[PDB]
Amino acid sequence: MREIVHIQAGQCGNQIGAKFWEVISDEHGIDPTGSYHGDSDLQLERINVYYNEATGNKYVPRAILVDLEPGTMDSVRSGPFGQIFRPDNFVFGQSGAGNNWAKGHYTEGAELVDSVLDVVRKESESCDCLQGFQLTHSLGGGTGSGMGTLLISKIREEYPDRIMNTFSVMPSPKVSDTVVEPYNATLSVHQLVENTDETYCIDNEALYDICFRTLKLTTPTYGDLNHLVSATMSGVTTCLRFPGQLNADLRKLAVNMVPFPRLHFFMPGFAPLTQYRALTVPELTQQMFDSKNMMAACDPRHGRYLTVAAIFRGRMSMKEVDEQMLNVQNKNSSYFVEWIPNNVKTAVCDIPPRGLKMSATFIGNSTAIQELFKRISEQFTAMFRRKAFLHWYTGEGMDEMEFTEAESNMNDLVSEYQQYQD
Amino acid sequence: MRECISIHVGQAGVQIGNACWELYCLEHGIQPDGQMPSDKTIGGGDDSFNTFFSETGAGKHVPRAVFVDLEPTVIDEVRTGTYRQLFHPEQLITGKEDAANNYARGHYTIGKEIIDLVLDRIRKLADQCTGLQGFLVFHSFGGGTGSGFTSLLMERLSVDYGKKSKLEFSIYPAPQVSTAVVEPYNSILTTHTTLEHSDCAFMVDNEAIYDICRRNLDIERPTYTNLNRLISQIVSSITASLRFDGALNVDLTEFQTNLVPYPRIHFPLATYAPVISAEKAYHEQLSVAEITNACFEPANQMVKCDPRHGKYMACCLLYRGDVVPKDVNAAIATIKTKRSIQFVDWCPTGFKVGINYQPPTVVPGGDLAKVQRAVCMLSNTTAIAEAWARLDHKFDLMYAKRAFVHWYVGEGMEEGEFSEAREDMAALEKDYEEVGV
Amino acid sequence: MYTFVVRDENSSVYAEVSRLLLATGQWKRLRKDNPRFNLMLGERNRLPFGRLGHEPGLVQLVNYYRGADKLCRKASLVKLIKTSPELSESCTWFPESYVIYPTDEREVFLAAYNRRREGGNVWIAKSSEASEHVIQKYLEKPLLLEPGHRKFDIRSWVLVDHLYNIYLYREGVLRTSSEPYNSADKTCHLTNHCIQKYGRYEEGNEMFFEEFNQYLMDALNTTLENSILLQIKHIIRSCLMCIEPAISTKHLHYQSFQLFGFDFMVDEELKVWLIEVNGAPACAQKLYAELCQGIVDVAISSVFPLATSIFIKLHH
Amino acid sequence: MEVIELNKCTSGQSFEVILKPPSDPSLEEIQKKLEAAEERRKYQEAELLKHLAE
Ligand SMILES: Nc1nc2c(ncn2[C@@H]2O[C@H](COP(=O)(O)OP(=O)(O)OP(=O)(O)O)[C@@H](O)[C@H]2O)c(=O)[nH]1
Ligand SMILES: Nc1ncnc2c1ncn2[C@@H]1O[C@H](COP(=O)(O)OP(=O)(O)CP(=O)(O)O)[C@@H](O)[C@H]1O
Ligand SMILES: COc1cc2c(cc1OS(N)(=O)=O)CCN(Cc1cc(Br)c(OC)c(OC)c1)C2
Ligand SMILES: Nc1nc2c(ncn2[C@@H]2O[C@H](COP(=O)(O)OP(=O)(O)O)[C@@H](O)[C@H]2O)c(=O)[nH]1
Ligand SMILES: [Ca+2]
Ligand SMILES: [Mg+2]
Ligand SMILES: [Mg+2]
Ligand SMILES: [Mg+2]
Repeated sequence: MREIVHIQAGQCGNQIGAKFWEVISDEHGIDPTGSYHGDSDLQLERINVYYNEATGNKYVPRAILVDLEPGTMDSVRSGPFGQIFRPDNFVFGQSGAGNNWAKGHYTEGAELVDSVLDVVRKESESCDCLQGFQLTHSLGGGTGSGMGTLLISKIREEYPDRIMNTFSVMPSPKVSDTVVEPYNATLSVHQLVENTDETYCIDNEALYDICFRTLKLTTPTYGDLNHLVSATMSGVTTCLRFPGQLNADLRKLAVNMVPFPRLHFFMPGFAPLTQYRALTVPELTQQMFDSKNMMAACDPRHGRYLTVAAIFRGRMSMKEVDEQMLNVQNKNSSYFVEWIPNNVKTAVCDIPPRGLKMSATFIGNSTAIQELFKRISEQFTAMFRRKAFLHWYTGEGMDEMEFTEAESNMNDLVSEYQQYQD
Repeated sequence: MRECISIHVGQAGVQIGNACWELYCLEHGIQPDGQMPSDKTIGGGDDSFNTFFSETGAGKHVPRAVFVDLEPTVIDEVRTGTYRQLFHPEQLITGKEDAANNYARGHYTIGKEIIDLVLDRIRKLADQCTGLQGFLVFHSFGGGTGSGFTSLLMERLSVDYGKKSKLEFSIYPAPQVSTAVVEPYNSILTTHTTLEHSDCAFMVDNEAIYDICRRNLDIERPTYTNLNRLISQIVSSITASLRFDGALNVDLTEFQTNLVPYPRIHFPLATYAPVISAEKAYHEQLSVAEITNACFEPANQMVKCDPRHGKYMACCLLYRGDVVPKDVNAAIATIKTKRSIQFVDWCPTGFKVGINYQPPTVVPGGDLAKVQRAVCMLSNTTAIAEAWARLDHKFDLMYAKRAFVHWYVGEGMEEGEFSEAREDMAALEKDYEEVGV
Repeated sequence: MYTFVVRDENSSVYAEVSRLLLATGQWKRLRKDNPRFNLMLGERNRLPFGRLGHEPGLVQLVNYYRGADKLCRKASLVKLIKTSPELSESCTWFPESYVIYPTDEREVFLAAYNRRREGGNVWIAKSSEASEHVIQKYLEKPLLLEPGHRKFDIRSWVLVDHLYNIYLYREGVLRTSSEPYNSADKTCHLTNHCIQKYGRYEEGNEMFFEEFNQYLMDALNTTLENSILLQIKHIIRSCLMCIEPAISTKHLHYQSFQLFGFDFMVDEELKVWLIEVNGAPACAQKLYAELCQGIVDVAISSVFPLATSIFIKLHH
Repeated sequence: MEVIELNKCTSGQSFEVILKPPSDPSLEEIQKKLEAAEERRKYQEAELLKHLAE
């Protein structure tokens, strides 16, 4: 359990994946040219987890960039760290997916998938001991949603004994591109229930609310939302990238956070929300667990936590961290399940993210996540009961029955979370 | 002269293994290069310390040990540690992919692929013995390797060395020093599979070692190094008789004869004192009576429980340092009147005592202060069943919903093994209640 | 706030303690099976002590002393007094008792009964001729309240906190009878509120302390403190200091407190006799409020603080 | 309070203090269970590959 292979598909997938590499390259002291100019050695001890080393002491990320149109991947190759990526790992087409799950999954996407698998196989074959894969994408479009899930299905067929992890962005009418987004998201969730071990649910509705109400941004942009997404992504990989007592990896994560195979959709949280006055430990814990700090638009007070994991970064008191975590558990013990003893894990890392003197990141497996699937389910049924906009999909070879199935499995998932909440 | 072989499995087993062998070399005057200037029989001998060390023609004293782990991070510390020159590469065994805190993954999936390699490395040590006693096995309950692979190794050792004794040193799981939510599952599965193959096992609860390091050593956040150097002191006093001249517990079979009347109830409770902080430039040196009295204080034992509400079956007192029998008997007579020490009516109400004149050894610059006398008590009491009930209840909470069970099934295990191992733990709990009334 | 759980719905005393704690605003009740709690109001039988004091960061307190049933079981109380050198059987305040089975003491009970039968003696048994569990001598010469020519028993409530301080409630209750004593029917022989139900002399057939102390002054020229209470305080001290090394939680990973109900018997020579020790007692209606609040003040909030006394501290 | 079996030497001594008198599976069976678990794993993997095949 050492090397991770990263993959990013579609517009959203390649934009948050780009900011992710820009952030962690900075934390490990890797410049845009792949050279190391850091001061400590903690940034080089586990660097092979995400970076390959080339002759000449250069560090090249182990990432693969995928898209059915070249618009977004051109901007990445021209960005701040565009020169850092291996040139061969750019795989893209020209037709695009038109925000249509069927095009990404069945027609346009099928032509390109084999080329992606060739690059994945090339990276995997060079791994001393491959952990698994992580994928970034949105569920409301065509490429990341439709083709992204097709890739997951194929990768599981060749590497069935490796972990599959995703960062999945949920659509919201408050930040919408097309009216068919509920269709695409319902079809992708069905796939995710079957073929991933861990999924971080990044809700665009929650990101918007945080920028508007807390950060006081009247007209938020995708750039603003991705600032929150990159902070969250850096926080939830800290324990994978730095040497610590934990020594975490993707399998131990899944083993300890997922009590039932289907219920592997996690709710992430971060604090503080982005000035020179560092926060006290009690401030971190309080903010980290507040609804205003959740990245999925669900109220944790409407459900219970199956498992929780939290990391603290900076130079702080471990005693004070323990004293504050045990405090929140024992003062909100009504929102934790009783039948999983010691289901809250805490860890500390001495390296704080750039700019902050200390921060805290939260991973939650809560039954309140059902409010998200309910939201998407109601939007789905309002259109489907009149067969509205279906011709876009029946023209790609799909039948109505396939929609009835994804909707049916989506509602089963909602009732499954309600089962374990009572 | 009869040899003993030690086996260290998983992270906990290997790290604790390093601590012990570091202390051994200090107590026997063996430098980190294997040289022993006090030994005058170069290349051989049948001395007491040769039960744990063999000798080469150049004068090196090599431990009779083997280190095993399904991943290599922890054993690489040994190969580059202060005592690297002590071991031979064939004695250290490492895999690629650990058991992911999964018993089934360590016993079935990955255990089958490496069991023969380890048995062949063990066979190489046995061949160099003329009169092998048995094995000492270190491991954890909670880890996927320490629980799953250990139980496979103990099954095979019984087959290849049917007449040899096997002792365990096991680390019982605690949330204060936690690593996985399924540690109750792995604890029950391995206790069920190892039981018929272990002659005597010493449990150490990480909650107890954690509280002692905080209370007595004034250490706010204890580390593995702190925990192990205190655990090494306990181990060194339990194995001192095998390495030094003496008459009490001079071979592995004596441990069963003096501590284990019933085969299944083979978990003696250990208690140690005094643990004094080395940060105190001076501390009153406790007497024989005082340190003996502390062996019946719950805050000093390796497994938190109330011996006042159980019955004893056997008791052994092991002293090290400036101790003479006269004082030991005075303290014993004193403790029988102050406290409640009730044996079972079918066992004698006595104590077996051993005294080693060499006082305890401490790591230079470590956390433990040098003392002039110390004692470790080994008592087989029913009160230790409290720890079985605590652990069995946590297993029942998760299993009622079948939570996490799919990770084990996916490795080839059947749900039936869960209830099978659980019913065995219910029978074990019942056997303690019959003895304790 | 502070955390407590409830595991005995039949507790009249702690039903008020759990209700008074809810009136504090600083205590909140959990589900009966939640492991993370500061205080447990646990069940009578098979309370799982072995699972207490193992939750990190939690100071856990419980309303029972493990091993305290040796004093509250009639068979084990007899054994405790006979085999305890601190009591040594020779204690002058416990009636001659013997334990039998349907080791046994059937042989030694009939031996002392022979020296007794020759002369008189009448015994009692629960769980005049011997031919017709534990057996002890029946106090054939009790103290009778006039008018009425009736017997009674005294109930005293004692509270022991985590530090093993012994607090004696200032308010007692005499559970009196209604029918004159006939040393020839068993209603005038057994003093119980349920058996009595009646209520002609006092309400509920229970006389409180201020009235009984006035009766002792006008009828006997003495006070309740000198004639009876001193002896009661001695018995309470002697019994609780005996088992202290066996149940004390002074160095244990969890802490204990427990309310006790001592039942005494007074004879016509103003001598106090201990009948039995109750581990799960009830209380009088006119005293449910004062006592239960005293518990929280001295026993609960003494470990879990917030933002004259009613007990007499029996030093030792 | 009796002491018995006092054994002295240069490294120490030992004795006993009494206060009151008193009132396996074969190699093939192992391999059998190990190979059974590997078969159940192989079965479960064949069903997934058959599911992905559809
Ligand atoms: N006292 C002590 N306990 C330890 C030590 N290392 C791990 N533990 C305990 O062991 C348990 C975890 O099992 P490990 O030994 O780390 O796991 P493993 O045997 O390596 O098996 P894997 O799951 O494959 O890693 C936890 O309960 C830890 O508290 C140690 O060095 N000293
Ligand atoms: N040796 C004795 N001499 C005089 N009276 C006795 C006696 N033994 C029992 N009694 C009477 O019997 C009554 C109840 O006896 P006992 O207390 O053993 O039953 P019990 O425990 O079920 C009710 P409680 O809980 O109030 O003690 C007492 O009120 C007492 O007056
Ligand atoms: C749900 O509980 C448990 C959770 C976990 C473990 C054990 C548990 O069980 S436990 N309490 O040890 O008994 C071990 C593996 N670990 C991985 C991890 C990844 C990340 Br990222 C983190 O950062 C947010 C983190 O937190 C700092 C931890 C999760
Ligand atoms: N948070 C975030 N969401 C995005 C971004 N770009 C697109 N989205 C969302 O993703 C969905 C559209 O999918 P998109 O990635 O554009 O389609 P694709 O290119 O076919 O994969 C809509 O719900 C958008 O709100 C982005 O940069 N950040
Ligand atoms: Ca020699
Ligand atoms: Mg788009
Ligand atoms: Mg390990
Ligand atoms: Mg009663």
